[PDB]
Amino acid sequence: EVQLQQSGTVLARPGASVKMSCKASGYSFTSYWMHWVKQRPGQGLEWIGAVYPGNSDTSYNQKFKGKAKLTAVTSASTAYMELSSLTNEDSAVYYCSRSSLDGYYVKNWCFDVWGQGTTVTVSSAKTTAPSVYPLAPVCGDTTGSSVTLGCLVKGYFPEPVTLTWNSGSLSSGVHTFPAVLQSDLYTLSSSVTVTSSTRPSQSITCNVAHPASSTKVDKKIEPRG
Amino acid sequence: DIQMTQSPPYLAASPGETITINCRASKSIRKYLAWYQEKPGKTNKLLIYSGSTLQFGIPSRFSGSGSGTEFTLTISSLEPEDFAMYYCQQHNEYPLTFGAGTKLELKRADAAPTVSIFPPSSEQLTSGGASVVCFLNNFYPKDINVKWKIDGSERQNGVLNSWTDQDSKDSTYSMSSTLTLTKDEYERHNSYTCEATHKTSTSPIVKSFNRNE
Amino acid sequence: FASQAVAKPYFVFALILFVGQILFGLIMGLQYVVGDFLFPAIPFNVARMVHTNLLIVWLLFGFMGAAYYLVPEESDCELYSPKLAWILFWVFAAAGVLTILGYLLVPYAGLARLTGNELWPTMGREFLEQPTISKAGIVIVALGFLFNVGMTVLRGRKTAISMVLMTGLIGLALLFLFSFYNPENLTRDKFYWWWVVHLWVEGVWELIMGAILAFVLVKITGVDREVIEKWLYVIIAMALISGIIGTGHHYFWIGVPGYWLWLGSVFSALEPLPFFAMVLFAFNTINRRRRDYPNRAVALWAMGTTVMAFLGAGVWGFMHTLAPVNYYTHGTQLTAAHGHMAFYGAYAMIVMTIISYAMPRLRGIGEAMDNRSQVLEMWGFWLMTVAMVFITLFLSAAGVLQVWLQRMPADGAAMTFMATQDQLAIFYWLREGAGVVFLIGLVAYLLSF
Amino acid sequence: FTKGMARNIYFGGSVFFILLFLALTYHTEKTLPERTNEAAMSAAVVRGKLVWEQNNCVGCHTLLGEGAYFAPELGNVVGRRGGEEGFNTFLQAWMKIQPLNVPGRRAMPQFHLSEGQVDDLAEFLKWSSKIDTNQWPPNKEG
Ligand code: HEC
Ligand code: HEM
Ligand code: HEM
Ligand SMILES: CCCCCCCCCCS[C@@H]1O[C@H](CO)[C@@H](O[C@H]2O[C@H](CO)[C@@H](O)[C@H](O)[C@H]2O)[C@H](O)[C@H]1O
Ligand SMILES: CCCCCCCCCCS[C@@H]1O[C@H](CO)[C@@H](O[C@H]2O[C@H](CO)[C@@H](O)[C@H](O)[C@H]2O)[C@H](O)[C@H]1O
Ligand SMILES: [Ca+2]
Ligand SMILES: [Fe+3]
Repeated sequence: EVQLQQSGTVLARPGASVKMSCKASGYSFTSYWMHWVKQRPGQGLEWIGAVYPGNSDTSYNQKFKGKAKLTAVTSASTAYMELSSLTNEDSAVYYCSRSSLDGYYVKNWCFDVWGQGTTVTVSSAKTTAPSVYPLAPVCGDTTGSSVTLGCLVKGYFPEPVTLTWNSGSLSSGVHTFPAVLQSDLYTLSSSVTVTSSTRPSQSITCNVAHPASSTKVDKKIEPRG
Repeated sequence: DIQMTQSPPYLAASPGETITINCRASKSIRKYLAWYQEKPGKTNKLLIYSGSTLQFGIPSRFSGSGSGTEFTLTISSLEPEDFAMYYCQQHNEYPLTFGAGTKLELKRADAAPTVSIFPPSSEQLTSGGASVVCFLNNFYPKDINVKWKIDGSERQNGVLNSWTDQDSKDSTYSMSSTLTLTKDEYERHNSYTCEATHKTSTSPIVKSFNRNE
Repeated sequence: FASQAVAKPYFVFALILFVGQILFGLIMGLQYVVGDFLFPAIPFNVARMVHTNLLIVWLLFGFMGAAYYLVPEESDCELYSPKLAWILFWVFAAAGVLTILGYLLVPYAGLARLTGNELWPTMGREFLEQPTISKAGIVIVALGFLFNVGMTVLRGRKTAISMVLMTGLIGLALLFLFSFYNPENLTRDKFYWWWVVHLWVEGVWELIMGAILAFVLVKITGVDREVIEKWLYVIIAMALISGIIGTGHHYFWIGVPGYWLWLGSVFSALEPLPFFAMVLFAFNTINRRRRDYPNRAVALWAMGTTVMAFLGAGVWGFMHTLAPVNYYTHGTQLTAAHGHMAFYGAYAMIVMTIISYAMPRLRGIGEAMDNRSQVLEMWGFWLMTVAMVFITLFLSAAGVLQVWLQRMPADGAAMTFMATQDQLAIFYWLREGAGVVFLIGLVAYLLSF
Repeated sequence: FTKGMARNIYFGGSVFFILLFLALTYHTEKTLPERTNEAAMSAAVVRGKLVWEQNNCVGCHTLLGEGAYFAPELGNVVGRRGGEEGFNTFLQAWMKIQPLNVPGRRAMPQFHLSEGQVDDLAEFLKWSSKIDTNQWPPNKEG
């Protein structure tokens, strides 16, 4: 089976450099162009360049000549991309992918296997644990057949956070939203809808883990008074 | 460089139907146009190359055609696993370039958002900040408008929204809208209102509260 | 003798076909590096079957030419039938041009249907791509020709030269009969396929070459017929003692038992000996020429033939004939390098040698051509021959890199067929350029008439 | 050392080795059923051999390392293209999609084969791939 394994998320400061890898397996590594492609959120795929491991030749999009350096190491069947003098615009997912056709002269072709992508996040921010706030419904305003609760997670860096409700046993009727940047810090929220004879008679707790600062916090939702 | 333009950017459709999507190049790319499928949690999958050649193992319900400047992709009878993002890429010249995508979404019956508003928690207040959160959950279709009002006046600044993708279980969308104020500014006003406008009603869904009680 | 003139249409036709063969080589050589050249009009395999069938047909014509010229002279009488020589010439020439047209004008499978190949499937094997009817036509021509030359030997003076020629000629036509045998089992098919290709080119064709060389040395050298004929027997003895079990060097990997690994390698290790003997033969008996000869090109052609045959067949053959090496090199550009030099050095060269002796005196010009014509012939000899060494070296270098990239490393580390070929591009351009110098040489050779 | 001696050596040597060779050929013949797994040599494989022949695949490809050197070794292709289970399906797509039309690339023709013929082809190449070949080729690339 032809497979491409990419390295994990890297975080860097503006003006620094990062280097990521792509491990090929299941085919003749030296016989196929390995391409690299950039995807910024909501922005469309861009071809950075390619390396041909059978002779070390490389080819670069003119927009990336300054930015990217591509290499390959034959014995390990692994290709590398180094990105230098980093900027906010280099925050993206970066994919490697294999030409569907073997040989040197098929430089410009389509690709049949892609890696899963490596996230690069370029930021000046410092590692910061989130603040977690319980969201109880509006004071006394209890009426309908179901009740919605929430949990706000505010001011953390870097991604990600994992949020569960009652340690994961409460899982249906949950919406957890993608995080957004507020200045240099991330905020997200999650809602849970449950029937009204469930709460506040039964306990509902928001659990938030931030592996990057080794924090785990529980926030019980309490009716307002 | 050849620019590629895909239309439409979004297309809603149902299982069993046929759709066809478009790809345009800014100059001739002869017959060399490939297509990929993108799905969450999976690597990108080559579907078609050279305009109309099916990639090995791709079901015959996919086909494509075109040459020069204008190309299409057709799926003959949509299957549940076909709702996904689709990208085209020319493979005629250096540098390779890609269109930005058509997202094929699962159509379901229209549903009005369920709307809830949450005052700042007291824990947040003791620390200086005041975030008022509004959830708009399980609505269809995706177009929706949120308006904050403070004492009957429209507030634009300090508002952050975030939107889920189409739920792969009930096919709806959800959104949160958070208005972040200083505790001080929060305390200057009494009446906080979240209003959702959605095609399921000519009239807004309005949820609000008075800072007092 | 007057009926020796029938040799002429054969040599002329052979030279025309030789030109066609080169043009088609040049087409394939470009296809190697511009892979869609002339596609889909003349795909590579179509250009290839034309190149390789024109090689065999032109040599066959040369052989008949050679037999028509020397057999009357050996037998001390007129040829059995000048008019039969002429009917056969037209039938063979017409059948050859028709089948080439077949290949070029109708897609192969359509040609198969059309000639009713499914009744008796002989088509689509290497070197044997001709329709079954077209093969049948070639047998009938061979039978005609054998009767003609054979009747001449019967009523006539028997000599060892003529009798070794007739033996090779008969064995050639008999072995061709295996091309009607197309077993349903792949291994069995390959096994008997080599009874045509190998037992021709390292067997019965060696008798034909040696006998042509022997006759040319009798005529040019004035050395004693007796001593010449003794060596001729030594040479063909070594050819068959080495070469019959030597067929086993084609039996390494086709699916027959591993004893062939031993038998094939040990006996084929000796197949250089008769080419080496032919070199000692021609050098020694030209050094001892009791007389001088007006045509100094024939002598060059004769020494040239034996050296190139020894390089192409003996040296390049030996290089890959041992199983532990052949394991890596089988079906590689190294094979094509050996095949070119061996076919050219032994067989194209001996045909041009007999032509060089016989042409002036078939045209009734004398023993030799004038001095301007003789420098051209020599120029064409050196151009063709040097080009062919370069063709061989370039393909050998390509073969070495191919084996290094594709064949020696393990799975994962070995390069794929198509990627390797791109790495070989440079050697292929050079081969193509060498191929151009060769055609120029062939033009120079032809303008010497 | 005479002409006569040389001629007798030529005679004796040819006859002896001619007889040795036929003896070896007889023996080899008896081993083929096992080496080639002839039990499996089905009607499908034998029709596949005809397809191979009629379209002159060998005019561009090698099989067990014999034929032309323009295109890959097809004796073990089944190992580079989906194996036992998926090779027939691969071959159907492969024959349909030709020529690939990559500029400057070695091109393979469209043969307009029926699906029966391509399936016979696949069985033939699958079966070929299993001949005891004394471990030839060196690796999966042929
Ligand atoms: C030359 C005009 C060819 C003829 C006749 C046949 N094939 Fe071929 N084939 C050819 C080339 C140049 C290539 C490489 C294609 C590429 O772009 O990579 C091929 C390839 C194949 C393959 C795939 C081999 C691999 O290792 O992946 C197969 C299975 C194949 N060809 C089969 C095949 C058959 C069955 C043929 C006779 C009907 C045949 N080919 C003829 C060139 C040519
Ligand atoms: C004039 C005599 C010969 C001619 C015309 C000749 C020609 C050829 C040709 C054309 C091929 C490729 C055949 C094919 O298509 O598979 C070939 C293969 C080969 N020849 Fe010869 N040859 C001759 C003499 C010899 C000699 C004397 C030897 C031994 C020293 C030899 C050893 C080989 C071997 C081992 C192969 C197999 C290569 C492989 O497995 O790829 N040849 N020869
Ligand atoms: C311009 C000169 C030549 C060119 C460019 C040329 C090219 C070629 C090519 C490209 C092939 C096919 C190899 C393949 O299957 O991939 C071939 C086959 C062949 N040619 Fe030539 N050729 C030329 C001259 C000659 C001459 C003079 C001879 C007489 C020896 C010759 C004999 C052969 C033989 C015997 C084969 C089949 C070889 C094999 O199957 O192993 N060619 N030629
Ligand atoms: C004058 C010398 C004459 C020797 C005649 C007898 C030769 C028998 C030797 C075996 S022939 C052939 O050689 C191969 C090794 O070269 C042997 O390959 C071995 O190793 C390979 C990689 O190194 C590996 O791919 C094979 O699977 C492994 O079997 C091969 O089996 C053998 O048949
Ligand atoms: C003019 C002559 C043309 C050049 C061709 C001659 C080359 C033949 C001699 C082959 S030496 C042979 O090389 C083989 C490949 O390196 C080697 O195979 C080995 O290592 C392999 C990994 O590379 C692996 O398959 C096996 O573990 C092992 O068998 C082997 O060491 C060596 O005998
Ligand atoms: Ca061959
Ligand atoms: Fe041989």
